[PDB]
Amino acid sequence: MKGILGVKVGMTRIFRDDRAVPVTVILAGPCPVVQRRTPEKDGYTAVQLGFLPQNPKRVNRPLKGHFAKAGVEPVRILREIRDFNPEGDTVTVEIFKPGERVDVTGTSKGRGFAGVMKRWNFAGGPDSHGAHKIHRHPGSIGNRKTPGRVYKGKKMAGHYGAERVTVMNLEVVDVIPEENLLLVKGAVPGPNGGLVIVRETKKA
Amino acid sequence: MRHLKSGRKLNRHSSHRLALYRNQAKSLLTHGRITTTVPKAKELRGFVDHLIHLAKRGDLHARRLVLRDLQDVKLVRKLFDEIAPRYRDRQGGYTRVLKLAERRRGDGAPLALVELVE
Amino acid sequence: AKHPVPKKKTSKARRDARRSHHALTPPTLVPCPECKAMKPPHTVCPECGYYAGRKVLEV
Amino acid sequence: MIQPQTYLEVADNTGARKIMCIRVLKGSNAKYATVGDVIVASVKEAIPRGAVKEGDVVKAVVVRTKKEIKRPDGSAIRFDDNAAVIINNQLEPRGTRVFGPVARELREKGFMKIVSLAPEVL
Amino acid sequence: MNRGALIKLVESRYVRTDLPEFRPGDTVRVSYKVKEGNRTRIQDFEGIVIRIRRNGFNTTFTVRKVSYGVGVERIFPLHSPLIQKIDIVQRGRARRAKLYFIRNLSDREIRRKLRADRKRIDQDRAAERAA
Amino acid sequence: MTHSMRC
RNA sequence: CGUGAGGGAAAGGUGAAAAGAACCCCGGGAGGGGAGUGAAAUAGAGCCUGAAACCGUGGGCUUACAAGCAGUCACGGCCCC
RNA sequence: GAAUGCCGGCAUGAGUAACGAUAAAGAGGGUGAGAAUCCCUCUCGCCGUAAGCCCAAGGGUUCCUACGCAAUGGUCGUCAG
RNA sequence: CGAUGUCGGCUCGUCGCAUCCUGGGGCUGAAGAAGGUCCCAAGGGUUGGGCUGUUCGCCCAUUAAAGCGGCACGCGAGCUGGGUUCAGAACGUCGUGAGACAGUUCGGUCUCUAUCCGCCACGGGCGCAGGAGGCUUGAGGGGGGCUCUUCCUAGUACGAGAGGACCGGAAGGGACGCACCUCUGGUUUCCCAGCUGUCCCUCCAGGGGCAUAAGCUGGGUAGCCAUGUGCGGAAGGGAUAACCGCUGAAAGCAUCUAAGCGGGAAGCCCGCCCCAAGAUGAGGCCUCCCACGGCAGCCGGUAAGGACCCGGGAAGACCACCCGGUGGAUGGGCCGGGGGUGUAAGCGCCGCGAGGCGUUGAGCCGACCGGUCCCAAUCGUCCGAGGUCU
Ligand SMILES: [Mg+2]
Ligand SMILES: [Mg+2]
Ligand SMILES: [Mg+2]
Ligand SMILES: [Mg+2]
Ligand SMILES: [Mg+2]
Ligand SMILES: [Mg+2]
Ligand SMILES: [Mg+2]
Ligand SMILES: [Mg+2]
Ligand SMILES: [Mg+2]
Ligand SMILES: [Mg+2]
Ligand SMILES: [Mg+2]
Ligand SMILES: [Mg+2]
Ligand SMILES: [Mg+2]
Ligand SMILES: [Mg+2]
Ligand SMILES: [Mg+2]
Ligand SMILES: [Mg+2]
Ligand SMILES: [Mg+2]
Ligand SMILES: [Mg+2]
Ligand SMILES: [Mg+2]
Ligand SMILES: [Mg+2]
Ligand SMILES: [Mg+2]
Ligand SMILES: [Mg+2]
Ligand SMILES: [Mg+2]
Ligand SMILES: [Mg+2]
Ligand SMILES: [Mg+2]
Ligand SMILES: [Mg+2]
Ligand SMILES: [Mg+2]
Ligand SMILES: [Mg+2]
Ligand SMILES: [Mg+2]
Ligand SMILES: [Mg+2]
Ligand SMILES: [Mg+2]
Ligand SMILES: [Mg+2]
Ligand SMILES: [Mg+2]
Ligand SMILES: [Mg+2]
Ligand SMILES: [Mg+2]
Ligand SMILES: [Mg+2]
Ligand SMILES: [Mg+2]
Ligand SMILES: [Mg+2]
Ligand SMILES: [Mg+2]
Ligand SMILES: [Mg+2]
Ligand SMILES: [Mg+2]
Ligand SMILES: [Mg+2]
Ligand SMILES: [Mg+2]
Ligand SMILES: [Mg+2]
Ligand SMILES: [Mg+2]
Ligand SMILES: [Mg+2]
Ligand SMILES: [Mg+2]
Ligand SMILES: [Mg+2]
Ligand SMILES: [Mg+2]
Ligand SMILES: [Mg+2]
Ligand SMILES: [Mg+2]
Ligand SMILES: [Mg+2]
Ligand SMILES: [Mg+2]
Ligand SMILES: [Mg+2]
Ligand SMILES: [Mg+2]
Ligand SMILES: [Mg+2]
Ligand SMILES: [Mg+2]
Ligand SMILES: [Mg+2]
Ligand SMILES: [Mg+2]
Ligand SMILES: [Mg+2]
Ligand SMILES: [Mg+2]
Ligand SMILES: [Mg+2]
Ligand SMILES: [Mg+2]
Ligand SMILES: [Mg+2]
Ligand SMILES: [Mg+2]
Ligand SMILES: [Mg+2]
Ligand SMILES: [Mg+2]
Ligand SMILES: [Mg+2]
Ligand SMILES: [Mg+2]
Ligand SMILES: [Mg+2]
Ligand SMILES: [Mg+2]
Ligand SMILES: [Mg+2]
Ligand SMILES: [Mg+2]
Ligand SMILES: [Mg+2]
Ligand SMILES: [Mg+2]
Ligand SMILES: [Mg+2]
Ligand SMILES: [Mg+2]
Ligand SMILES: [Mg+2]
Ligand SMILES: [Mg+2]
Ligand SMILES: [Mg+2]
Ligand SMILES: [Mg+2]
Ligand SMILES: [Mg+2]
Ligand SMILES: [Mg+2]
Ligand SMILES: [Mg+2]
Ligand SMILES: [Mg+2]
Ligand SMILES: [Mg+2]
Ligand SMILES: [Mg+2]
Ligand SMILES: [Mg+2]
Ligand SMILES: [Mg+2]
Ligand SMILES: [Mg+2]
Ligand SMILES: [Mg+2]
Ligand SMILES: [Mg+2]
Ligand SMILES: [Mg+2]
Ligand SMILES: [Mg+2]
Ligand SMILES: [Mg+2]
Ligand SMILES: [Mg+2]
Ligand SMILES: [Mg+2]
Ligand SMILES: [Mg+2]
Ligand SMILES: [Mg+2]
Ligand SMILES: [Mg+2]
Ligand SMILES: [Mg+2]
Ligand SMILES: [Mg+2]
Ligand SMILES: [Mg+2]
Ligand SMILES: [Mg+2]
Ligand SMILES: [Mg+2]
Ligand SMILES: [Mg+2]
Ligand SMILES: [Mg+2]
Ligand SMILES: [Mg+2]
Ligand SMILES: [Mg+2]
Ligand SMILES: [Mg+2]
Ligand SMILES: [Mg+2]
Ligand SMILES: [Mg+2]
Ligand SMILES: [Mg+2]
Ligand SMILES: [Mg+2]
Ligand SMILES: [Mg+2]
Ligand SMILES: [Mg+2]
Ligand SMILES: [Mg+2]
Ligand SMILES: [Mg+2]
Ligand SMILES: [Mg+2]
Ligand SMILES: [Mg+2]
Ligand SMILES: [Mg+2]
Ligand SMILES: [Mg+2]
Ligand SMILES: [Mg+2]
Ligand SMILES: [Mg+2]
Ligand SMILES: [Mg+2]
Ligand SMILES: [Mg+2]
Ligand SMILES: [Mg+2]
Ligand SMILES: [Mg+2]
Ligand SMILES: [Mg+2]
Ligand SMILES: [Mg+2]
Ligand SMILES: [Mg+2]
Ligand SMILES: [Mg+2]
Ligand SMILES: [Mg+2]
Ligand SMILES: [Mg+2]
Ligand SMILES: [Mg+2]
Ligand SMILES: [Mg+2]
Ligand SMILES: [Mg+2]
Ligand SMILES: [Mg+2]
Ligand SMILES: [Mg+2]
Ligand SMILES: [Mg+2]
Ligand SMILES: [Mg+2]
Ligand SMILES: [Mg+2]
Ligand SMILES: [Mg+2]
Ligand SMILES: [Mg+2]
Ligand SMILES: [Mg+2]
Ligand SMILES: [Mg+2]
Ligand SMILES: [Mg+2]
Ligand SMILES: [Mg+2]
Ligand SMILES: [Mg+2]
Ligand SMILES: [Mg+2]
Ligand SMILES: [Mg+2]
Ligand SMILES: [Mg+2]
Ligand SMILES: [Mg+2]
Ligand SMILES: [Mg+2]
Ligand SMILES: [Mg+2]
Ligand SMILES: [Mg+2]
Ligand SMILES: [Mg+2]
Ligand SMILES: [Mg+2]
Ligand SMILES: [Mg+2]
Ligand SMILES: [Mg+2]
Ligand SMILES: [Mg+2]
Ligand SMILES: [Mg+2]
Ligand SMILES: [Mg+2]
Ligand SMILES: [Mg+2]
Ligand SMILES: [Mg+2]
Ligand SMILES: [Mg+2]
Ligand SMILES: [Mg+2]
Ligand SMILES: [Mg+2]
Ligand SMILES: [Mg+2]
Ligand SMILES: [Mg+2]
Ligand SMILES: [Mg+2]
Ligand SMILES: [Mg+2]
Ligand SMILES: [Mg+2]
Ligand SMILES: [Mg+2]
Ligand SMILES: [Mg+2]
Ligand SMILES: [Mg+2]
Ligand SMILES: [Mg+2]
Ligand SMILES: [Mg+2]
Ligand SMILES: [Mg+2]
Ligand SMILES: [Mg+2]
Ligand SMILES: [Mg+2]
Ligand SMILES: [Mg+2]
Ligand SMILES: [Mg+2]
Ligand SMILES: [Mg+2]
Ligand SMILES: [Mg+2]
Ligand SMILES: [Mg+2]
Ligand SMILES: [Mg+2]
Ligand SMILES: [Mg+2]
Ligand SMILES: [Mg+2]
Ligand SMILES: [Mg+2]
Ligand SMILES: [Mg+2]
Ligand SMILES: [Mg+2]
Ligand SMILES: [Mg+2]
Ligand SMILES: [Mg+2]
Ligand SMILES: [Mg+2]
Ligand SMILES: [Mg+2]
Ligand SMILES: [Mg+2]
Ligand SMILES: [Mg+2]
Ligand SMILES: [Mg+2]
Ligand SMILES: [Mg+2]
Ligand SMILES: [Mg+2]
Ligand SMILES: [Mg+2]
Ligand SMILES: [Mg+2]
Ligand SMILES: [Mg+2]
Ligand SMILES: [Mg+2]
Ligand SMILES: [Mg+2]
Ligand SMILES: [Mg+2]
Ligand SMILES: [Mg+2]
Ligand SMILES: [Mg+2]
Ligand SMILES: [Mg+2]
Ligand SMILES: [Mg+2]
Ligand SMILES: [Mg+2]
Ligand SMILES: [Mg+2]
Ligand SMILES: [Mg+2]
Ligand SMILES: [Mg+2]
Ligand SMILES: [Mg+2]
Ligand SMILES: [Mg+2]
Ligand SMILES: [Mg+2]
Ligand SMILES: [Mg+2]
Ligand SMILES: [Mg+2]
Ligand SMILES: [Mg+2]
Ligand SMILES: [Mg+2]
Ligand SMILES: [Mg+2]
Ligand SMILES: [Mg+2]
Ligand SMILES: [Mg+2]
Ligand SMILES: [Mg+2]
Ligand SMILES: [Mg+2]
Ligand SMILES: [Mg+2]
Ligand SMILES: [Mg+2]
Ligand SMILES: [Mg+2]
Ligand SMILES: [Mg+2]
Ligand SMILES: [Mg+2]
Ligand SMILES: [Mg+2]
Ligand SMILES: [Mg+2]
Ligand SMILES: [Mg+2]
Ligand SMILES: [Mg+2]
Ligand SMILES: [Mg+2]
Ligand SMILES: [Mg+2]
Ligand SMILES: [Mg+2]
Ligand SMILES: [Mg+2]
Ligand SMILES: [Mg+2]
Ligand SMILES: [Mg+2]
Ligand SMILES: [Mg+2]
Ligand SMILES: [Mg+2]
Ligand SMILES: [Mg+2]
Ligand SMILES: [Mg+2]
Ligand SMILES: [Mg+2]
Ligand SMILES: [Mg+2]
Ligand SMILES: [Mg+2]
Ligand SMILES: [Mg+2]
Ligand SMILES: [Mg+2]
Ligand SMILES: [Mg+2]
Ligand SMILES: [Mg+2]
Ligand SMILES: [Mg+2]
Ligand SMILES: [Mg+2]
Ligand SMILES: [Mg+2]
Ligand SMILES: [Mg+2]
Ligand SMILES: [Mg+2]
Ligand SMILES: [Mg+2]
Ligand SMILES: [Mg+2]
Ligand SMILES: [Mg+2]
Ligand SMILES: [Mg+2]
Ligand SMILES: [Mg+2]
Ligand SMILES: [Mg+2]
Ligand SMILES: [Mg+2]
Ligand SMILES: [Mg+2]
Ligand SMILES: [Mg+2]
Ligand SMILES: [Mg+2]
Ligand SMILES: [Mg+2]
Ligand SMILES: [Mg+2]
Ligand SMILES: [Mg+2]
Ligand SMILES: [Mg+2]
Ligand SMILES: [Mg+2]
Ligand SMILES: [Mg+2]
Ligand SMILES: [Mg+2]
Ligand SMILES: [Mg+2]
Ligand SMILES: [Mg+2]
Ligand SMILES: [Mg+2]
Ligand SMILES: [Mg+2]
Ligand SMILES: [Mg+2]
Ligand SMILES: [Mg+2]
Ligand SMILES: [Zn+2]
Repeated sequence: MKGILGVKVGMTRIFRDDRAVPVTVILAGPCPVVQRRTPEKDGYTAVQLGFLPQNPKRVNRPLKGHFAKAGVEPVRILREIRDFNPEGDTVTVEIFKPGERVDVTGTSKGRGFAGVMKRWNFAGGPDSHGAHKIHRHPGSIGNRKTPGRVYKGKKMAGHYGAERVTVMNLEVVDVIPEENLLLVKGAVPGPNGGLVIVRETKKA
Repeated sequence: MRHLKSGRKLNRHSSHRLALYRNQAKSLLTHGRITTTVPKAKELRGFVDHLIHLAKRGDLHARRLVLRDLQDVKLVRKLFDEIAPRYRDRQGGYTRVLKLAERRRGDGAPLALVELVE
Repeated sequence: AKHPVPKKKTSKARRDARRSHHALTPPTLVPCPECKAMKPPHTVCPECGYYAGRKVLEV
Repeated sequence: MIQPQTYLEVADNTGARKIMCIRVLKGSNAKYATVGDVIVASVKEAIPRGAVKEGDVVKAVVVRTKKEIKRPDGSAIRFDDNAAVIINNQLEPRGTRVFGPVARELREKGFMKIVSLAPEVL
Repeated sequence: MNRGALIKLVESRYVRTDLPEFRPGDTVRVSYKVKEGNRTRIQDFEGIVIRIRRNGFNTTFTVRKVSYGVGVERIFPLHSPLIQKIDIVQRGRARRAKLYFIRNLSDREIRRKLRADRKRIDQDRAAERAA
Repeated sequence: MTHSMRC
């Protein structure tokens, strides 16, 4: 169980065996090891990784001390990969080989306050035939006096996206260690520039 | 959503917003400094900077392009003869926007000055 | 629609509970380094017309 | 992208010239047929004394579509019409000629006889 | 980081420079590698370029021809490795970048609208005169 | 209008 | 109010006496603070008395794990006499 | 203490809906205690078988000028029917 | 009855199981395949049309299947209004008549503002014994849960033949779900061009307004998108249901049971994805500040830190969140590139002229990828611990 912190660059397609393969390009490494959660100290196993250097004259004293105890320069981000104990002190793209399958976690693009048709694929109303100001409305939200209420988890309008999403079992199309590049076939959550996490797959 | 869209709307339709920019342009280039609302000011910088830059180039094409917006030959001649030579060695930033301390009384509007630079 | 309407008059307690979020915040003000007057930051001093060390505006 | 109500030209010499899809024969509830899919259709226009007449409920296989179809090599192909060839329950064409080009996808779907009778496979 | 460069750096392994320049309105032959049953052959497709949509490595172009009574539009990736070669058959001169309107023209209506581009014909005849 | 015609 | 026939309101009280507040102050004014009058000025003209709903300011006790026709019975804590 | 009672006063809903044609505004100067809203200038937009002009009904000083801004004006007001 | 709106549809679900399909079984007048019947099973699924206001039903074409019922015949402060259910009119019929008919026919006003509960989202407050900045554990919730076809096994087992498997293996679909924009396909209110009428600048040339809130037309980046792309349902472990056992008395035999032990479902628990310590039972780890000054308290100055303000943001209704604030590339400008448009103006030449040709893939040029301190994030202000009791 291995992971790395990353950055979604953008999409393209490459050509492999006379097939066009859409890819998302991710800048993964290098991720220095900042803290090691152990069963003795913390109750579980995990590495705290770091990612992207930060202006040392921009990192407050509580974080300065934390980096110091590891002997690492200030990084912009800390994230834990759970159940990962890499041998070295720096995780790079070369933990992945082409052909391996990975799960990728990013923050979806935010639709803001979203209607029931965009958020939940509701059917809306008719656009003619007498329909009266309900073309995008959800219709009924319940029954009558029994139960006289609205279910919890009811699908309604509200904020949509800008949430944690994991897409699973993406094929690794290439590793370019000279540039810390990881090509993964298909779509990855979030905008270009967004932070993402690449873990070995959990599908068998 | 508005993801990566450039340009304020200023609650004007397409032709009203262009004329607003053109009129502000004429006024600023006429007096060298104007007061508007902060949002209008900030939008004015780009519009006027582009006309000043074309006036730095100073060819007939530039003059005719600027006239599409400014319309007033006397004012363009001023822009080409008096305004633009001030900026021959300045690479952008031909205008500055400074925010004013006090809001308009009738609608609380925050005001700013927009001026051509030295 | 069928003209929704308040079922009960709001109590003095509930009306004022609703207004627990209405207090004004005081203006953010800083001393002007030229004339020492209190003015909003990042605005031209309305008292001596200075900003960024130099005089910009007649006051 | 053929569905019920879609009209299709008939790219064969069965006698039918226009047919109207009434079913996409691809599972319980497929929305659309593309090239290589079989539909059920009624014959809306025939020429006199051909094999099939107006009013017949026939099977056909879509051979051309106006919606472009995408291919693994990253390319696509689009035709000016929607056209099908009428078959029996053995994928075999009920006429003896195929008119106009047909998509190469038919070969992979086992409509070989149609591929050979076609004047061009694109 | 420069995200644009990193993508261009990914695509660089697949960018082609062997193919000739052409424009909408040019009549072009795309010798294209095709698979069929067991063997893979070369199938020429020749027609009018009606569209070039540009996105660097991701640019594609659309070629239109009439085959046995039916119009056929074929979209190609300009940097595909299945394109063996592209031969300019004829230079035509369009007044616009997208030629969708020729879908609605008779054959002589098209010949009148995309007249031969004598200027670029001469540019092509002048070139090839190498030694 | 008037009333719902419960007739 | 109604074309019209016709319908048809609300609205009383400074003080014994105007002695109805010169003049100064803040304010464009309104209004107020002083001065002055008066036995009395929360009798100052928006004037006798000035209830209640209703609104506000200050203080005592109390309240952010809690289930309520809002009280009552009991005990404890704090504040006051 | 109740009569969907009567007259009046004051609450709630609520700082909520709305502020009355989507023809449209911008800036400079002036006046003033105060100016998006008044005056002047330039730019812009709208009507133009009218959103221009002249009669008749009806209305009855709304006209012109000076001085005003408590209220009236759906905001403001130095402007105004 | 000082009103509990009444059919059907649409939308949106949710539940029961007497189960339509999918999974597991027993019996069979079960050879195989296919069925019949009963048992277990509600996880998921349960199509598109023709007719009728219809519910229902019949029909068409499919399907694994086209289930049955409850939720005020679920859902009109969510929509419809065909029907029914006022006032008009007419037919049949009844009545001398006025009129009458769950008989028919054509028509016929369905009310901007949500106070409380509930629901979807998002904050503010205080709390979690010192106060902070980070990183987390996961109690407990939620999402998901479908299925078909072909091929191999094997034309084998079975069967006179027709036909045709179990088990095990492989490939490819349909619908659904989540995310995404490289491709395909949309949009792209001013990014480019072309065009008419009119008025104007400045006469020509060149332009500007208006013709919509783009005058019209041909195109169109980024973004947002599906028709496009990737990925998901699992696998696996555990405990079971019906059912099938092993061993085994009571009852010398027998018995799945009384002691004990196996096997066994798309279902149950865990596993996957998401939320989550207001989990007041307020958890854990890493780091930072620290015993300041005056009568569990007290009020002042600080600390680590935080907020205010400002430049912004694929974050966003406000709020929040995230990035930056001159030791700076945050926005604006400028420059380079991408991209769109498709060869500007001016001049030169050809034509009588409309035009044409050349300069020239020119000119213009939103958002995209970068660079550059030219312009603006100046200057600062305010909160903020001294840690209760055995
Ligand atoms: Mg490869
Ligand atoms: Mg952070
Ligand atoms: Mg993240
Ligand atoms: Mg996001
Ligand atoms: Mg998206
Ligand atoms: Mg909606
Ligand atoms: Mg959606
Ligand atoms: Mg949708
Ligand atoms: Mg959605
Ligand atoms: Mg719909
Ligand atoms: Mg629908
Ligand atoms: Mg719709
Ligand atoms: Mg509509
Ligand atoms: Mg209606
Ligand atoms: Mg209506
Ligand atoms: Mg409505
Ligand atoms: Mg409508
Ligand atoms: Mg609704
Ligand atoms: Mg009800
Ligand atoms: Mg109801
Ligand atoms: Mg209930
Ligand atoms: Mg959010
Ligand atoms: Mg797979
Ligand atoms: Mg790199
Ligand atoms: Mg992301
Ligand atoms: Mg939206
Ligand atoms: Mg958004
Ligand atoms: Mg929008
Ligand atoms: Mg931007
Ligand atoms: Mg614009
Ligand atoms: Mg608006
Ligand atoms: Mg508006
Ligand atoms: Mg407006
Ligand atoms: Mg507004
Ligand atoms: Mg217009
Ligand atoms: Mg101004
Ligand atoms: Mg303004
Ligand atoms: Mg010149
Ligand atoms: Mg321009
Ligand atoms: Mg400022
Ligand atoms: Mg301000
Ligand atoms: Mg004012
Ligand atoms: Mg006002
Ligand atoms: Mg209603
Ligand atoms: Mg309604
Ligand atoms: Mg309505
Ligand atoms: Mg209402
Ligand atoms: Mg009530
Ligand atoms: Mg109320
Ligand atoms: Mg009350
Ligand atoms: Mg009270
Ligand atoms: Mg109160
Ligand atoms: Mg309240
Ligand atoms: Mg409020
Ligand atoms: Mg306050
Ligand atoms: Mg044909
Ligand atoms: Mg034919
Ligand atoms: Mg016939
Ligand atoms: Mg017929
Ligand atoms: Mg046939
Ligand atoms: Mg052939
Ligand atoms: Mg890119
Ligand atoms: Mg042709
Ligand atoms: Mg021509
Ligand atoms: Mg030429
Ligand atoms: Mg009257
Ligand atoms: Mg009357
Ligand atoms: Mg009268
Ligand atoms: Mg009367
Ligand atoms: Mg009276
Ligand atoms: Mg009195
Ligand atoms: Mg008296
Ligand atoms: Mg007396
Ligand atoms: Mg005096
Ligand atoms: Mg005085
Ligand atoms: Mg004074
Ligand atoms: Mg004074
Ligand atoms: Mg005055
Ligand atoms: Mg006074
Ligand atoms: Mg006073
Ligand atoms: Mg006084
Ligand atoms: Mg006295
Ligand atoms: Mg007094
Ligand atoms: Mg008294
Ligand atoms: Mg008294
Ligand atoms: Mg008395
Ligand atoms: Mg009194
Ligand atoms: Mg009183
Ligand atoms: Mg009193
Ligand atoms: Mg009182
Ligand atoms: Mg008070
Ligand atoms: Mg109080
Ligand atoms: Mg108090
Ligand atoms: Mg509790
Ligand atoms: Mg408590
Ligand atoms: Mg309680
Ligand atoms: Mg309590
Ligand atoms: Mg009581
Ligand atoms: Mg009690
Ligand atoms: Mg007791
Ligand atoms: Mg009584
Ligand atoms: Mg009443
Ligand atoms: Mg009464
Ligand atoms: Mg009463
Ligand atoms: Mg009354
Ligand atoms: Mg009354
Ligand atoms: Mg009274
Ligand atoms: Mg009253
Ligand atoms: Mg009353
Ligand atoms: Mg009142
Ligand atoms: Mg009250
Ligand atoms: Mg009130
Ligand atoms: Mg109120
Ligand atoms: Mg408000
Ligand atoms: Mg409200
Ligand atoms: Mg509101
Ligand atoms: Mg209202
Ligand atoms: Mg109104
Ligand atoms: Mg409003
Ligand atoms: Mg209008
Ligand atoms: Mg208006
Ligand atoms: Mg309109
Ligand atoms: Mg008009
Ligand atoms: Mg202006
Ligand atoms: Mg203005
Ligand atoms: Mg003005
Ligand atoms: Mg001046
Ligand atoms: Mg004003
Ligand atoms: Mg004023
Ligand atoms: Mg002004
Ligand atoms: Mg106005
Ligand atoms: Mg004026
Ligand atoms: Mg001007
Ligand atoms: Mg005229
Ligand atoms: Mg009058
Ligand atoms: Mg008068
Ligand atoms: Mg007034
Ligand atoms: Mg006034
Ligand atoms: Mg006033
Ligand atoms: Mg007065
Ligand atoms: Mg008024
Ligand atoms: Mg007023
Ligand atoms: Mg009014
Ligand atoms: Mg005045
Ligand atoms: Mg007048
Ligand atoms: Mg009733
Ligand atoms: Mg009532
Ligand atoms: Mg009632
Ligand atoms: Mg009622
Ligand atoms: Mg009611
Ligand atoms: Mg519908
Ligand atoms: Mg149901
Ligand atoms: Mg059962
Ligand atoms: Mg079954
Ligand atoms: Mg079964
Ligand atoms: Mg059975
Ligand atoms: Mg048998
Ligand atoms: Mg069998
Ligand atoms: Mg049974
Ligand atoms: Mg089930
Ligand atoms: Mg079911
Ligand atoms: Mg029909
Ligand atoms: Mg129907
Ligand atoms: Mg029916
Ligand atoms: Mg029926
Ligand atoms: Mg069946
Ligand atoms: Mg079956
Ligand atoms: Mg059906
Ligand atoms: Mg039912
Ligand atoms: Mg049902
Ligand atoms: Mg019931
Ligand atoms: Mg019933
Ligand atoms: Mg019914
Ligand atoms: Mg019934
Ligand atoms: Mg119902
Ligand atoms: Mg209902
Ligand atoms: Mg209704
Ligand atoms: Mg209904
Ligand atoms: Mg209801
Ligand atoms: Mg209701
Ligand atoms: Mg209701
Ligand atoms: Mg009706
Ligand atoms: Mg009927
Ligand atoms: Mg009636
Ligand atoms: Mg009769
Ligand atoms: Mg009789
Ligand atoms: Mg009779
Ligand atoms: Mg009747
Ligand atoms: Mg009836
Ligand atoms: Mg009846
Ligand atoms: Mg009957
Ligand atoms: Mg009827
Ligand atoms: Mg009838
Ligand atoms: Mg009817
Ligand atoms: Mg009608
Ligand atoms: Mg009707
Ligand atoms: Mg309404
Ligand atoms: Mg509410
Ligand atoms: Mg509503
Ligand atoms: Mg309630
Ligand atoms: Mg409520
Ligand atoms: Mg609530
Ligand atoms: Mg909170
Ligand atoms: Mg703590
Ligand atoms: Mg923290
Ligand atoms: Mg966790
Ligand atoms: Mg859990
Ligand atoms: Mg809980
Ligand atoms: Mg669960
Ligand atoms: Mg399942
Ligand atoms: Mg075999
Ligand atoms: Mg065998
Ligand atoms: Mg056989
Ligand atoms: Mg199998
Ligand atoms: Mg589902
Ligand atoms: Mg998701
Ligand atoms: Mg989705
Ligand atoms: Mg996307
Ligand atoms: Mg793109
Ligand atoms: Mg696209
Ligand atoms: Mg496209
Ligand atoms: Mg433009
Ligand atoms: Mg024109
Ligand atoms: Mg002139
Ligand atoms: Mg001209
Ligand atoms: Mg020209
Ligand atoms: Mg005009
Ligand atoms: Mg006009
Ligand atoms: Mg139109
Ligand atoms: Mg207009
Ligand atoms: Mg235009
Ligand atoms: Mg367009
Ligand atoms: Mg387009
Ligand atoms: Mg685009
Ligand atoms: Mg694009
Ligand atoms: Mg795009
Ligand atoms: Mg999108
Ligand atoms: Mg799709
Ligand atoms: Mg799938
Ligand atoms: Mg035994
Ligand atoms: Mg025994
Ligand atoms: Mg036992
Ligand atoms: Mg067992
Ligand atoms: Mg087991
Ligand atoms: Mg499964
Ligand atoms: Mg979490
Ligand atoms: Mg906590
Ligand atoms: Mg946590
Ligand atoms: Mg506790
Ligand atoms: Mg507690
Ligand atoms: Mg508990
Ligand atoms: Mg505790
Ligand atoms: Mg904690
Ligand atoms: Mg722990
Ligand atoms: Mg915000
Ligand atoms: Mg913002
Ligand atoms: Mg905001
Ligand atoms: Mg704020
Ligand atoms: Mg924070
Ligand atoms: Mg970040
Ligand atoms: Mg910051
Ligand atoms: Mg900073
Ligand atoms: Mg600073
Ligand atoms: Mg920058
Ligand atoms: Mg940077
Ligand atoms: Mg920049
Ligand atoms: Mg900006
Ligand atoms: Mg370029
Ligand atoms: Mg280009
Ligand atoms: Mg040219
Ligand atoms: Mg030229
Ligand atoms: Mg020319
Ligand atoms: Mg000549
Ligand atoms: Mg030409
Ligand atoms: Mg270019
Ligand atoms: Mg430019
Ligand atoms: Mg630009
Ligand atoms: Mg460029
Ligand atoms: Mg992109
Ligand atoms: Mg530098
Ligand atoms: Mg300062
Ligand atoms: Zn100052």
